[PDB]
Amino acid sequence: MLSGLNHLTLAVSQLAPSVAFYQQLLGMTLHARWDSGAYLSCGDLWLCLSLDPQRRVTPPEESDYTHYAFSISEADFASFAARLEAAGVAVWKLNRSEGASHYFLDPDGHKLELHVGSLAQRLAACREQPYKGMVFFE
Amino acid sequence: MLSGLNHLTLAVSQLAPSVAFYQQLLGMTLHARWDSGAYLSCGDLWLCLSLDPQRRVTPPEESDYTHYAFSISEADFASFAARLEAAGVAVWKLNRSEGASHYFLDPDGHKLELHVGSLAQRLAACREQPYKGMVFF
Ligand SMILES: O=C(N/N=C/c1cccs1)C1CC1
Ligand SMILES: O=C(N/N=C/c1cccs1)C1CC1
Ligand SMILES: [Mn+2]
Ligand SMILES: [Mn+2]
Repeated sequence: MLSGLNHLTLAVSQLAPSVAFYQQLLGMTLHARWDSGAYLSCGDLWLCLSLDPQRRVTPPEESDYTHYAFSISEADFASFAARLEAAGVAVWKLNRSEGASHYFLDPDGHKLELHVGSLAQRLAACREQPYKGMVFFE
Repeated sequence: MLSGLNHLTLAVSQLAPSVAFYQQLLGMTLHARWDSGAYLSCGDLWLCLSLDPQRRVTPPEESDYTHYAFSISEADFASFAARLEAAGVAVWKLNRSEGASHYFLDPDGHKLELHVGSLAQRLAACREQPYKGMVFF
């Protein structure tokens, strides 16, 4: 039986800018680095950066909607978004759903998000206003 | 301050086969589905499958090493991997370069993994068998 997300691995084209982004800009803890990657943590998340010459710096119009959202409190959201803005980090989408969300790109174009709110919160909102074709499972 | 992964969203080309994969084959919990997506959980993980006309069914030699690993116990690992194999699930990697792992593909070619062990355990294993040039902080 699967018990959760064990780790997220992102392929990166250049290790040093990716470490700078995740450790210094985003505040994740760097536990180890080697010639072709790094291990960080973000709360319970184990993140691996893997240096990969196949990684392309990918514009957001060229990738699909697959994306990775990090948790932040409502109280901290606006100042963290402003930090990303000051750093010139590109936005790939505006928020139109429930709960605060800031949609930003990593140095290789990985699609990231800051989001406030849980799955339970989303399901409660959806129960009140279901999406087209929505059905729930108890 | 960031505190972990809020959710993983995977773009999918065909919603129903993807839901079936994650719910029926991988055993994740399906909470809701709608015309353009589904919400599942795997322990505390919130997984969203999002129907996306832009998603390509992608062979593993065409995509980079980005991948998503799910936790499984030592006792369950081998029989779960063998069941995925017997069900015809495609693979993408054989060499266990990061401990006890099984590397497999979802219907759209998303790179998945079964892994036994935490980050702390991986760091301890690496102190004995480090990756080339490894430094620990
Ligand atoms: O809300 C979350 N997970 N929820 C998991 C669930 C498992 C079973 C029901 S809800 C993540 C913090 C964002
Ligand atoms: O699962 C079912 N219904 N669930 C309804 C729910 C409404 C709101 C949350 S669950 C039916 C037996 C097939
Ligand atoms: Mn999202
Ligand atoms: Mn892995």
